[PDB]
This record gives sequence, C-alpha cells and structure tokens, in this order.
Amino acid sequence: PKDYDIEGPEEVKKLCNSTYRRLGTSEPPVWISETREKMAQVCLNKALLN
Amino acid sequence: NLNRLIGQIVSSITASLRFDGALNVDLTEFQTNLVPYPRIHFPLATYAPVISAEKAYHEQLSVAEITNACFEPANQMVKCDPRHGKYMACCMLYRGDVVPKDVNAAIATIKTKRTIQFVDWCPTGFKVGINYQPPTVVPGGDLAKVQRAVCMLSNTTAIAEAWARLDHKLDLMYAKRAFVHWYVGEGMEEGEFSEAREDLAALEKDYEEVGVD
Amino acid sequence: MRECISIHVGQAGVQIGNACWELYCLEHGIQPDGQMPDSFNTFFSETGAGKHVPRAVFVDLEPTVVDEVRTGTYRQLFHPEQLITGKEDAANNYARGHYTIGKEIVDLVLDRIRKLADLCTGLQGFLIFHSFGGGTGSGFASLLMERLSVDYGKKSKLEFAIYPAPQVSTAVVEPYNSILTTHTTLEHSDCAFMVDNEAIYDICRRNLDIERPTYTNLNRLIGQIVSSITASLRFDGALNVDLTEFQTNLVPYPRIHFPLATYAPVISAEKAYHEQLSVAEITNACFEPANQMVKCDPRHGKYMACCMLYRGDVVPKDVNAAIATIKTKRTIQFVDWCPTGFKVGINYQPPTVVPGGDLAKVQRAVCMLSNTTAIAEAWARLDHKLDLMYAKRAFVHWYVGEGMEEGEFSEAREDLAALEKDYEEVGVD
Amino acid sequence: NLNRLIGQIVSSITASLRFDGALNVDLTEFQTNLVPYPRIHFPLATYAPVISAEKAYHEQLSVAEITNACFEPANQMVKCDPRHGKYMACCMLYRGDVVPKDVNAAIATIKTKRTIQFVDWCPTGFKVGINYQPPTVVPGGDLAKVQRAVCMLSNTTAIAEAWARLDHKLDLMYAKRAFVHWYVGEGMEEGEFSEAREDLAALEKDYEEVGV
Amino acid sequence: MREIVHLQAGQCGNQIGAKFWEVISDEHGIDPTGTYHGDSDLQLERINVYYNEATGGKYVPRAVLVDLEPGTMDSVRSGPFGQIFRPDNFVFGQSGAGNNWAKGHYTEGAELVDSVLDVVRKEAESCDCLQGFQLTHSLGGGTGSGMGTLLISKIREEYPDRIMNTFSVVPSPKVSDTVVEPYNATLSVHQLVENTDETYCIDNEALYDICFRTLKLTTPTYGDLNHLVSATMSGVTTCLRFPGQLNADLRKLAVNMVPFPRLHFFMPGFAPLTSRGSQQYRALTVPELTQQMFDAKNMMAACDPRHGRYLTVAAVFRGRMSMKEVDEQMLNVQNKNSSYFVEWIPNNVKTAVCDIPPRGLKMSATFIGNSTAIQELFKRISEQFTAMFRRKAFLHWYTGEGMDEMEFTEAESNMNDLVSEYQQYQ
Amino acid sequence: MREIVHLQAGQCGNQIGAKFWEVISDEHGIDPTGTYHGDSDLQLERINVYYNEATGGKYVPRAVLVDLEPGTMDSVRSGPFGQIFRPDNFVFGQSGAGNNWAKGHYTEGAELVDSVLDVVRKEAESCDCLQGFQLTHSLGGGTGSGMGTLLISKIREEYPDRIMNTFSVVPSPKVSDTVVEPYNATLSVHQLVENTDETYCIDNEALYDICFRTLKLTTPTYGDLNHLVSATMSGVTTCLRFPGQLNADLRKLAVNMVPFPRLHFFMPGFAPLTSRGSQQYRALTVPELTQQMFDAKNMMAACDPRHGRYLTVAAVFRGRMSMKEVDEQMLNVQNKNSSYFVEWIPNNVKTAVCDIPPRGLKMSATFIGNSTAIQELFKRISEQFTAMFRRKAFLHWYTGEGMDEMEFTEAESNMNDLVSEYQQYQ
Ligand SMILES: Nc1nc2c(ncn2[C@@H]2O[C@H](COP(=O)(O)OP(=O)(O)OP(=O)(O)O)[C@@H](O)[C@H]2O)c(=O)[nH]1
Ligand SMILES: Nc1nc2c(ncn2[C@@H]2O[C@H](COP(=O)(O)OP(=O)(O)O)[C@@H](O)[C@H]2O)c(=O)[nH]1
Ligand SMILES: Nc1nc2c(ncn2[C@@H]2O[C@H](COP(=O)(O)OP(=O)(O)O)[C@@H](O)[C@H]2O)c(=O)[nH]1
Ligand SMILES: [Mg+2]
Repeated sequence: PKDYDIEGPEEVKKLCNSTYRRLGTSEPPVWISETREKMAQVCLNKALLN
Repeated sequence: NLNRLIGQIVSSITASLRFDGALNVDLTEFQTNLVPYPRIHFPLATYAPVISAEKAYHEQLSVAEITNACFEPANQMVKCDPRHGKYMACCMLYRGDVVPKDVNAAIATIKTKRTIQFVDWCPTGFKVGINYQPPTVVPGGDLAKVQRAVCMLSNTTAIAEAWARLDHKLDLMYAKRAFVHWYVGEGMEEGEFSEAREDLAALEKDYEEVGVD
Repeated sequence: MRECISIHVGQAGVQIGNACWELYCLEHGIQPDGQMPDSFNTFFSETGAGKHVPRAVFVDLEPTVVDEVRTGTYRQLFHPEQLITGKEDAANNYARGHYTIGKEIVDLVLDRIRKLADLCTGLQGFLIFHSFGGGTGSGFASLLMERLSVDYGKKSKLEFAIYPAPQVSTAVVEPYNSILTTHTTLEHSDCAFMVDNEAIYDICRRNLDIERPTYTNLNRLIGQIVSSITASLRFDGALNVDLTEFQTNLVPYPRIHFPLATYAPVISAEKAYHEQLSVAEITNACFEPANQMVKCDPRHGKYMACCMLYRGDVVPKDVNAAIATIKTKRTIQFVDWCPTGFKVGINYQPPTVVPGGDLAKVQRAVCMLSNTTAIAEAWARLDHKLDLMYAKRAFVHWYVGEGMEEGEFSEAREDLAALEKDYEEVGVD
Repeated sequence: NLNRLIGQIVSSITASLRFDGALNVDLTEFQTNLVPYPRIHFPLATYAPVISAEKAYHEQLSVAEITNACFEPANQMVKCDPRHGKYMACCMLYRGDVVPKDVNAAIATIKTKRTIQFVDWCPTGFKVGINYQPPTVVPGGDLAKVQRAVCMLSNTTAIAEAWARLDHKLDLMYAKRAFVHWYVGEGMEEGEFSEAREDLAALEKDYEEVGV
Repeated sequence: MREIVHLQAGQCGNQIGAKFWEVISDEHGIDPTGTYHGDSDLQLERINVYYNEATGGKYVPRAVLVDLEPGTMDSVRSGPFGQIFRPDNFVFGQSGAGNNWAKGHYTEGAELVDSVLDVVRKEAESCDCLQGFQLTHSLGGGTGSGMGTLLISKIREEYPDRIMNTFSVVPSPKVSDTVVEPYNATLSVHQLVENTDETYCIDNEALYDICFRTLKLTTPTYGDLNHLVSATMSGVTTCLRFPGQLNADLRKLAVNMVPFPRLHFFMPGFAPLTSRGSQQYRALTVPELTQQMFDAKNMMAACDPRHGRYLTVAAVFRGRMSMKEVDEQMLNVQNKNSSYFVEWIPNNVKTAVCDIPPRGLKMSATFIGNSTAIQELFKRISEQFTAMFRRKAFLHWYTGEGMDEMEFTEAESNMNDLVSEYQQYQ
Repeated sequence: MREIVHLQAGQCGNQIGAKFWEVISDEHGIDPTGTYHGDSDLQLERINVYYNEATGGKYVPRAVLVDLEPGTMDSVRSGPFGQIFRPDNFVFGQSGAGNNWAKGHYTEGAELVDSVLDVVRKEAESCDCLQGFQLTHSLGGGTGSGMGTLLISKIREEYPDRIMNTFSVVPSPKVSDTVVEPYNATLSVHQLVENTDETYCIDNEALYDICFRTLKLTTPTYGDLNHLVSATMSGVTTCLRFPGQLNADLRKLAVNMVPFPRLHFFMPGFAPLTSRGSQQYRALTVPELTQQMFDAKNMMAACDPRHGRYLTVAAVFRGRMSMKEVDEQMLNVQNKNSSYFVEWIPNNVKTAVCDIPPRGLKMSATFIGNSTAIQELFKRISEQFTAMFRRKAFLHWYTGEGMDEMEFTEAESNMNDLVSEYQQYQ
C-alpha cells in the first residue's frame, strides 16, 4: 500500500520523498495519557413497615 | 495500580486521626514505638487483604486469617526476607468490622511461631490500633470491598541486607570513578562520596551490633 | 549563480563546441534562434526580451571553421563579437601561435573573457577545449592559460584535450606540438581529461554499429560526455558535484592531472531496445578495456581515483550494489594508498536524444573520469617519437625562426622525463 | 583582596591583646595550646564568616552555624583533604558580642559528630577565646559587617600529605641534578640536599607516628 | 517547554532535517503551509519546543540552513515542506567547498560563519529558555564536516552549559562516496570529541540493510533513510513534548549514558520496523519491541555490538504500555546475555516511557546504545588515513589553504587515543 | 490646538513632500479631491494639525511648495494628489539655482524669500495656537540647501518660540551625484546648528541598503524611498493627532533629546519593515519591534552606532500595546549593552505610546536617536571640503556672487568645533 512509487510508469521522479509517509497504520482512536484516563474514572460512576 | 496500594496504606496510617476507634493512634506515636535509636528508622510497610474483586468473596477474611498474612514473606512490600534477621518492633493498625478479642488471639498466635523471631531486648514487641471505618473502594480500581483490613509497620534488622547490597553496588561503581565528573563539576567536591560510604558502613555495623543475642 | 565559461581554441575546439552547444540548446528549451518557447542561468545569459546568449568564446587563427558558423543554422545563437578569428593560421607550428601570432590576439581574447566574467555572479571555473597536435590549440591556448592564471588565479581550469593517437596521426610534426604544449599545462591546468580519436573510432565501429564515421560522429560522443560532466551544474540531483569537486577528487599530486573519460551506454536505436540496462550493466560497461577512450589499458596501470557521474533514473542502492562487483573484482587493481577509490554523483535528468545523431534514447547513463597510471605508457611512446625526431634536428628551423630558442626542446624533454619518473614513483609500494 | 583577609586573621590573633573580653589569649598562651611535639608546629588558619556587601541585610549568623562553618572542608586555606587526617589541637578565637554558653553547645555538637575525627590522647582538644569587639569595616574592602566573627587556627594530621608531594617534586628534579649549578655555584654543598631529604623523611615519620 | 534549536549543514543536513521537519509537522499536526489542523490538544501544547508562533495562528520551525552552494537551497525550497521554513534562515554561500575540509573550515567556511552566528544569536535571544542545540551533517564533505565543526566550536565558546547534540553521517565501510573522505572524517572527529555532549553515528549501508531486512524494500529512496534517521531524532525529544509516566530529556539521557567526558559516541536504532503486509498479522506487544530493538542488525552504525561490550543502554518507549513488562524485559535482556554487558556498572539500561506514539503506530521504542564496539569505525578510519598520509596524497589541496602537517598528526593521535581508551573496557 | 505649517524647498523637498502628503491623507482618510471618505471618527478630531477647513467638507493642506524653477512642481501638480494643494502656495522662480549654494542663498534665493515669507505669514495667522514649522530639503542641491537655510534663518527671527524641524537629505558617503556638494553641505550644516532645534539626517544609501536587504526590492524608484522617509516623518507627530496612554509632542522630544544646544542631529528609523514574502512568517510583538528599532541595519543615516555612544534615544510607539512589554524592553536594551550608552545619563531612553496604529498595520514604532557616532559624517564632509578648498577646486562659481573665502573658512571652523564637541562627550 505504497504512497510513492519510484519504479512506476511516471517520468519525473523525486528522490528526497518517502515511500511511506508514516510507519504503520495502527493509530489509536483518541490520544490520552495514563494519568488523565485513570483519574477520570471518578466521573464514570424496603420492608413492609417503614 | 501501585499508587492505589500506596494510598491505601497511607490512608490506613492516618485513619485514626479522623474516624472513631477503640484504640486511637497518633502520628507522633509511630516514632515513639518503632525506632529504638535515632540511627534505626527504616521499618517496612505491609497491607494484608490485598485481593482481587472476583475471589475476595470465596474466602473467610477473619482477623486470624488476615493477621498471619502480614508476616508471610511473599506478602511484604519490600523485597527482603524477614528470616534474614529478626523483628525489633511491630505496629498493627486494624480496620473495619474487628473485635479486639480476636485481635488479641491472632497476635498471641504469632508469638508461638518459631519461624518468626523477635530480638531479645523487646519482650513485648507489638502495638495495636483499631479503627471502625472500613476501607473505601474506588471506582474502576483493583481491590474489592472488604469488611476489615490491617496494615503492618514493622521495624526489622533484616533490612541490613538491602543496605549491604546498595553499598556493594556503590563500591562496584565508585571503584573506578564513573559518572563522578558530572557530580563534582556542579557545586561539589570529591570527598562527599567517602562521607556517605562512612555513614553507610556505620549503619551496617550498627545493624549487625543491634541483633546480637 | 553557477556559471562556467567555456573556451574553444582551434579547429578541434570549435568543432567540439558546436556539438556541445547543440546538446545544450536541445536539452534546454533553447531554439537555434535562442528563444525559449539553477537551470539555464549557468550556461546562458539572459536578455530581457527573452533571448539566450551562450557563455562561450570560439577562438581560431584561420577563419574558415568559425566563419562557417556565422552563416549556419545557429548564426543568431552566438554573440557576433564572441567569435574570434584571425588572418593567418599557425600552420601546425607551436612556435608561431605561441610567439608571433598569439602575441597580437590574446589582448582581445582576454578582454572578451573578462567582459564575459563581469556579467557573472558566482564563477565556478573554465572549460578549455583544444588539441595537442595542432598549432592553434597547442600554442595559443597554452599561452592563454598563464595569461588568465595571472589575473584570475585560484579559479578552476578544466582541460579537455585531444591527445595524439598512438597508431594513427594526421601530421608529421605533431610530436613537437604535443611535447612543448605540456610545459605550461602542467603548471597551469588543474585537471586534463584526455580522449583519443583512434579510441572513439574504435568505439563508433564497435559499440555503436557504424563504419566510416565522420568527425561529427565523434564530436557527438564528446559532447555527450562533456554535458554529462557539467550536468550537475545545471540540473537538480540527489548528489550534486561541482566543477571544483573533481579537481580535488581526481588528482593526488599537482603534476599528475590526466584522467580518462568513458561513457557507458554507446548503443544505436537498432540495438538499445532489445535489452535492459539499469545500473550494473552500465557500471560494468564503464570499467571494461574495450570502452576506454584513450588507447592505453588500465590493466597495465593502477587505478588512483575514479569519479562516476550518474544521470537519469538511478537509485543509490543499485549504485552501491554495482560498485560491489567492481571492488570485489581482482582484475581491477587500485593503488595501495587509495582504499576509498570512488566518487559518486547522481543526477535526475536523463540524457537527451539527438535528431541527426547516432546514440539512442535511453533512460539513464553513467560517465566515468578515472585517473590511472596506465597513461604513462602513452607518455613514454610519445617521448620516444620526439627524441627519434630531435636527434636528427628534423623540422626545427621553423620553430627557431619564429621567436624561439633551440634549447626549449631540451627543457621539454627534461620536464617530461621528470614526469615519467613521477608516474613511476607514484605507482610503487 | 587576597591579603586583606589574611590581615584580618592576624588582627584577630592580636584581638585578645589590644582590648578586653571574656577569655583572653596570650601570645605565649597558644604557644603551648597548639604545638604538641618539639617538631610538629604547622597550624591551619580558618576564618568562617565572610560574605559580600549585599548579603548582610537578610540573614544574621549565630554561634551554632558559624562554629559548624569553621569545620567544613571548603574553608581552610591549605588545599588538603582534612578528613584524611585526625585533628590534634584546635583554637577558636571568637570575636564580638558572643555569650559563652552557645560556644560550649557548639563544642558539644562538634564533639558528637563523626566527620571531625580526633586523636585518642587529646580528650580536651579545643581551646576557646572570646573578645568583646567585632571586626572593623575597611574602606573599599569586600568583606561585610559581621557582629560575631570567629577566627579558627588548628593543627591537623592531614598536612602530612601536603608536603608529601613536595618531597616527590624534589625527587623528580634530584634524579639528574637539575638547577643545582645556580645553587652549588653560590657556595653550597652538592650533598646538602640529601641532609634535607633525610630530615623531611624524619618529619614524615613523626607525622605518621602521631597518626596512629 | 524548554526549546531546542536545529542546525543543518550541507546536503545531508538539509535533506535529513527537511524530512525531520516534515515528520515533526506530521506528528504535531501542521500542514505544508504552516497552519494547525490537528485535533488533539496535546499536539499544540508543547509546540514551543520546535516551533515559533507567528501572527495568524501559523508556526515557523526553529531551524537554520547552511551550505556553500546555492543549488541545494532552491532544491530544499521546492520540496513539499519547503514553504514552512523562514526565508531569512537560509544562509548560503556563492562558491562551494569541493570536498575540502580545509577550505570549509579556514578559507571559505570562515567568512560566512559571521552570519550564521548572527542568525543563531538572533533566534536565541528571543529564546524563552534554551535547552540545547541539534545539528545534522556529514563527516565526508566540506560543508557539514568543516563548517559544522566550526559552528559547534563557536557555539560551545558562547553557550557553555547547554547540551550540544550531533546526528552525524559517518563514512560507510565499503562504499566511499569521496576519495578524500578519511581526510575529513579524521579532522572532524578530532574536533567533535572536544566540543559535543552527545553524538550519534549513522551509517548509510546500515540503513540500507535495515530498510531491506525489515521494511522489505528492494529499492528505497534517500527520503526513506532520512525518515528512518529522523524517527530516532524525534524519538529522543518525546518527553520534552508529550506527557509520560517516566520522563527523560536529552540532558538526563546524557547523564545516564556517558561515564567519562570523552565517551559520547552512540549507535541508534528503532524497534517497530515491519512490512505493510506483515503488520496487521503481528500483535505489537511489549516483548516484540525489545526482541528486535536489541538485535545486532538494528543498528544505524556499521559496527557489530556482539564483538564489543555495552557500556550503557538507553531505551525510550512511546505509547500506552504497562511498566511491569518494560522493566521485566529490560532485566531479562541483561540477565541472559551478560557477556555483552560490562560488569563494573550494574545497570546498563536506562528506561523512559512516553504516553503518545508516533503517527501510525500503537506503541514504539527508540534505542540509544553506548558500546565499546564503536572502535571498529575509528580503527578503519585511522587505517585509511595513515595509508593516505604517508604518501602526501591530496595534501597540497589542504596545505595550500592554510594548514600544516602537524594538525594532521595531532588529529590522528587524538583519534588513536580514542581507540586506545575504548579497548580498555573489553 | 497645536498645528504645524509645512514648508518645502527644492526638487528633493517637493518630491518627498508629495509622498508625505499622500500618506498623511491616507492616514486621515482624505480622497484626492479633498473631501473626507473615512470610516472612523478619530481621523476627523485633530485634522486641523495639518489641514485647513475650506467650504463644503473640503480640506486643503498646510504646506507651501518653494522652488527656483517651475519645472519641478508641475510634476507635483499633475501627480495623483496634486489637486488638493492650494495654487497660491506655489511660489516658483524664473532661473534656477544651478546647484549653487551662493546663487540659492545670496542672489536668486533672496529675491524670492519675500514672497515665501508673505505666504508663510498668510498661512500662520490662521493658527489659533501655532506649534511650529517643518521643512524637507536636501543639502547637496542649490536651491534646496540655500533657499531652505535662508528660510530657516528668516523665520526663526520672526517666530522665535516655535519648534522647527528639518528632514534633510545629508550627502552621500560612497558615491556623490553632485560634484560641488561638499561646498553646499559645508555651508548648509553650519547654518543648521544655529537655527533648528531638531534635525533628522537621511542617507540615500542607507535607504538603498534597507530596500535591498530588508524590503527585498530589486528596482526601487525614488517613491519607494520617499515612502520610507515619510513613514518615520509622520510617526513623530502621531501624538498630536491621536490619543494615547503616553504622549510625545515635538517639544517633548526636543527637551528629552537635546542636552546641549548644538547636539540636535538625530538618525531616524522605522520598525515594522518586512518583505512581502517574509511578512507572513514574522509575528508582531513589541520585542519584534524593539529588536529592529535598535538594529544597525534599520538606521536611515550612514553612520554606525558601534563607533560611538548613544547620547539619548527616543522611541515613539503606535498601536494598542501593553506598557509591560515596552517598559521592560527599554530596560532590556540599557541593561544588555552598556558600552554603547553614556554613563553620565542613567536613563537614556524616552518612551511614548499612541493607540492608533498606521493603516494596514497592527503595530508600528519609530526610532529617533542622538548618537555621537554622527561625527564620522561631519569628519568625512570636512575632509572632502578641505581637499577642495586648499587649492580652490570650484571657488569661482561662488566668489562671483559676493561671497568671500572667509565664509568657507568659518564654515569649516564651525564644522571642527562641532566635531570636537561630539568627541568630548564620547
Ligand atoms: N575528435 C576530433 N578531433 C579533431 C577535430 N578537429 C581537429 N581534431 C584534431 O586536431 C588535429 C589537427 O590539428 P588541429 O587541432 O585542427 O589544428 P588547428 O586547431 O586547426 O590549428 P592549426 O593547424 O595551426 O590551424 C587532428 O589530429 C585531430 O585529431 C574534431 O572535430 N574532432
Ligand atoms: N542517508 C542519507 N545520506 C545522504 C543524504 N544526502 C547525502 N547523503 C550522503 O552524504 C554523502 C555526501 O555528502 P556531501 O555531498 O559531501 O555533503 P556536503 O559537505 O554538503 O558536500 C554521500 O555519501 C551520501 O551518501 C540523505 O538525505 N540521506
Ligand atoms: N534620498 C532621496 N534623495 C533624493 C530624492 N530626490 C532627490 N534626491 C537627492 O537630491 C540631490 C539633488 O537635489 P537637487 O535637485 O540638486 O535639489 P535642488 O537643486 O536644491 O532643488 C541628489 O543628491 C539626490 O540624491 C529622493 O526621493 N530621495
Ligand atoms: Mg587550423
């Protein structure tokens, strides 16, 4: 799943560019540190005769 | 997750100042009951009913079952075995649904052990503190809601092994003058390492001389 | 901002620069008029109406070759005053063009070169095209070297020279003109790329499939190599080299400046498109005895410094993988005090095609300049032929009549005996 | 500026003789309080309270910290490590408005610590002296106005390693008789340096003998 | 919060840091025109470390670009991120160096430093609090080797207590791109050892083998190698920019790596490096970063660490990950193969954890390693230098610029002292 | 109300004053027919500083354009803004001065000064409370220098209490475009020290260096320099026309910057000068302005402040700013560099802030500075004058008008005592 092919059929080739613009595609959905995630857990949470 | 247990033992130390109990314990009490000399002020901390939220209710968590868990070497919160040395002073701070008679029976059960040894010059050995307030659970935590707990503050001469290892570590590092040039170069002279090694050797052989029978 | 000033001296200089400037107009957008319907500032000046004037001077003493170009297709391309002619040629005589004919021309040529150099922002160096066996390129160019060294000094002076061929030759007194030319090129030229006409005959017969080539078929190859040398001056690349770059990467000592030029893909349109040729093909082709363009074998000598210039679709990983085969090969020997060996330069632009030419359009190429010990054999042969002539004093009265002394040949033989001793002592352990 | 504080130290030496005080020190008094042997007389001077002209309006230094400032290794005017030698005889020359009790309290706190090592044969160790005059302020001087200054002079075993390198420095130049021809050229025996080397080796032996 | 200056010298400096600023602007959410389009508030907060805020909400990098030739300036302006740089930080010469350390250090590299110094001083007087300097260059050239070393010396003269870093491109073992490369590598290393606090040796063939072995690319570009280099360059400034459970800046890493003042030559490495077609099948777990971060072929210097001994080790971790299996793996890698670790220091590994991964990865780990196997580089360099020096090869191009042979001898003797000192711990 | 009567002299004076009136009518919002087409209310409150009130919302400027030839103000009249000028203010002459101080002062300028003085009296009686005058001219010219010096010497006598400024164009250091201009400048600045209480020196090569290096203009015309001249010319009277937290009139800048009655030669500068390609990259803060006010490249006179000592420095600020970041910056300059400031005046900097910026700019600031480094201009003019007066290179064009040699001798003497007085306070 490349983002730049330098062996392709195109003619003008730029050598300073990167084949992959980032390494991997496994990014987490939302960025949050351990401390703010684990300190936000405090915001998460008859007889017949009386 | 470690800080949760640290906060639990710290709250159990200061619980007696805020909640009513059968035996109130002040903060100035620990220094008068845990150190025999000013040169020895390194006790250990232990929380006994450290148990998960799913298997805390298949176990009978009485006072006898929870007191003898503090003396087990695997339940301690400092990686040193108490069988290396002998106990000098112990401070137990109970909590929750606890009667004093079962505390007395459980503490008297420890004294019959021969695998747990006290020093000769401390024939009494124990300090008892009882508070009514049970340990409060936190949302999304790890510990369960238990009806009683105890925290141990025990001063022992078995911590001299840790000082021996730390001093051997410094001697293995300082013998060929590693990292010293970024200590002396910022407001220090060379002789402070020898002073600290001096005082630490004094501490080690103070520890060896205290545990003499 | 990256300009260099090309100087063409003699019939060989003009007839090489014609092909060179055809290539320069073709691979830029410049028509033979000069209109275009770091790229072009280096070799072409700008006139505000949109015209482009090349930074070149064409010098010759007979008027035929240079006055032909004023009546040709490229008549409007060159500046009228930048083509310098004379009345009398040097007549294959170094003494005439160095003393009695070159005396009254150099005050105009230096004036034109200074007028060219005052329109430049940052000058990179000079390219001088001439021939050793002539009288113009041997005498007048040689005097021009010191005459411009005096007032320019530390700027680069690259030399492109037609060395005399070993077997074939077009004159009788060419040992004389080849021998006393080197009195001044040794202390004034920074580096001297040598090409042999016999070897380009052999290449045009062998690599490209033509027999009976003309001079233009040789000047086309020479212009391709010349443009490959200065390709990094004009076009962007991953590893740019300069005119001053191979003056510090090819000469270990100031008296030995004679590398060998080699262009790897020399192939026709009939033969190019039936095979692949990417990196290892052309790099292995550069280091072969057959494709060498001076009739001396590097297997005789020791390689001292090789400068490999790559052009076109080229990835540096394949460049390293191709240099692996060269370094591992035992038939290619380097001198013991150069464990490094190579200098590399990679350019984006592929070589351009020439309608009316003979080389095919290929995506990529490599040109090599390698300084080797093996040119000392050519020096020994040429000095042999000189002292074969000089003992009988053949063809000497013309030199002594045109303002020379008889002892100037003695100095030249002494200097090149010292140069041969230098070439011997460099290649010893 | 190098010499002015040395002048202040020598003025504190004669401070007990020009005015009154509580414990006066005679010139012949410390002539026996410091030198313990007929050979070992090289005491080390120390002037603890010295601050610039800008750092006086904020803090005033009391006895219990100035006395501790007398015994810290970055004060004494010979670059030898004082922890390498046990102390043998000390004299503290207190000046200015000093009550006498906090001096004995400071003495006790100096006694109980382990950094300041003493010899076994000197359980007394210290000699104190209190005057009633502070140091004067000089025109253009760098020193500040201190109400309670202390001049400290004390013998030390650690001075043995000071000239122990001076002996090796003489050794390195006596191996091939360097510079001796401007010495023996002016009427000196070429062997005279040997009968100072044996004397210095004797001095080192006596310093080692009072080390154990 | 404390802000870091970037220096670029020559073709290596300009290209490598162009890719560096591209990936930093990617990670901090900055577009090619310089405007913030990111979403997370953590992306913008510590942007003062590398960027200066302009009017209108756009950010300019804190970089200075130098070279003796004007071609690479227009080459780096025409790139995808060429418009992000300030035009007044382009400080260029009119004529080049031509692979000459002498004219890059004394003749032509001297009269232009009087403007790079002005640019650096001008930017650093607006500096709120200066932590240190970064510099990427090459030791095989005339610009990065000469002018870079001159810049390091003239900055160490002016700012003494700030941390100086250097991401240098050491010459390759097999392919030498320049015949006169040992004449520049020697005289640049001799100036590096008295003027730098941290220096990372990055080879080119090591990068080729890393890219072919891990990324499975048969023909990478130069931009890929610069991406791999700058991934480590960004991997050491994570704790200065993002929150973490165990922070470590460059000064703290320098304290826990160098035991002696003249020991600051490291070999870096990146842990997560797998092909696209084998990265959805692989579970990126904490042991799997340690298992290949400490592999002998995951080094960007061409020296095998199994032939030497590890003096100190630095491991900077990025992403959401527990602190038990970090320390457990760092202990396990020491307890098993203890023959490759010196025994006169008990702990060799320094552990830092940051809580934000690079873009595209879930967790990551950057490696800095101090080894006594780095003497295999300078032994080869000194061997080539002494083979080329007893014949005065190419020496007249050096002595004619204002030099002498004694400088060459005193540089070779300094590097020989370096290689003699390194062998004492193995 | 404090209103200013503007004066002109010569071709330089008319060409500078045209662009000055253009930019001040832009600032006050006056269309070229004379009426008011502005959007705010503060642009009409104090418009009587520079404008009179004609019939029907039309404003005429308070200027008089003076020349000895009519060919220069015809180009002013047929210009873009040439129609707002009242035609009775145009006073021209038949024959020009011919680049002759003698002709422009003694023969041709004295036959025209009665008409110009009549126009000045015509103009100054409309003042309810006149503050002072203002003149723009050049010293290398004939009618500029001579006519302006005669006008200044004549209107100082009859209006003794008022404040008179001069934005003179002092001659060239490098390449002079008048051969005789040593003589004219020597006879002119000997006039200027005795009558003007405020004088600004404008150097055309300083402007050239600014528009090349800073503004990045390839081919600047004289309008592109007159814009720069009038930017700092209109920034002086900004507190007379707009409110501010801290005001500065002409008298406030004359008292605080002239310690002795001869040292009143200042060198102006304008702070926010950005190129069009670099404007977006630069933030606009008070440190960014005060870095460039004090820079040597921004100076509009060709004397370097590193060759002398700043006697007193003024700084007038325009825009909505905080008095922090101007007060701490005026402290920071005095504390940072101190060898360039005279020690016998502790507080050397005058500060004023007006809250209405120039049009199109968020923030701006102008510099006005008294430095004893200005003596190298006077020394250069004195040596170029005595290299010509020693053997009388052009004296016949001046002696035929009734001038003697002792006029030149005493002009040289008054140059030498001025140079000595600048030296004795350094
Ligand atoms: N390859 C190549 N060689 C040439 C060309 N023209 C001339 N030569 C070489 O030049 C030699 C002949 O001498 P020239 O250089 O022409 O002498 P010249 O420049 O005319 O000077 P004069 O003879 O004095 O007029 C031949 O041996 C050729 O090798 C050319 O167009 N191509
Ligand atoms: N990995 C990598 N190497 C580079 C890059 N640019 C240049 N080089 C290397 O740098 C060396 C040449 O540097 P050089 O041109 O002499 O730098 P200079 O000092 O500015 O002339 C060559 O060996 C290249 O392999 C790059 O972007 N990435
Ligand atoms: N800086 C600057 N100088 C100018 C301008 N216009 C004219 N000059 C200068 O004015 C001088 C000549 O003025 P001149 O015509 O002789 O004045 P006049 O004859 O007295 O009216 C020359 O030195 C020019 O440099 C301008 O717009 N800007
Ligand atoms: Mg001919």
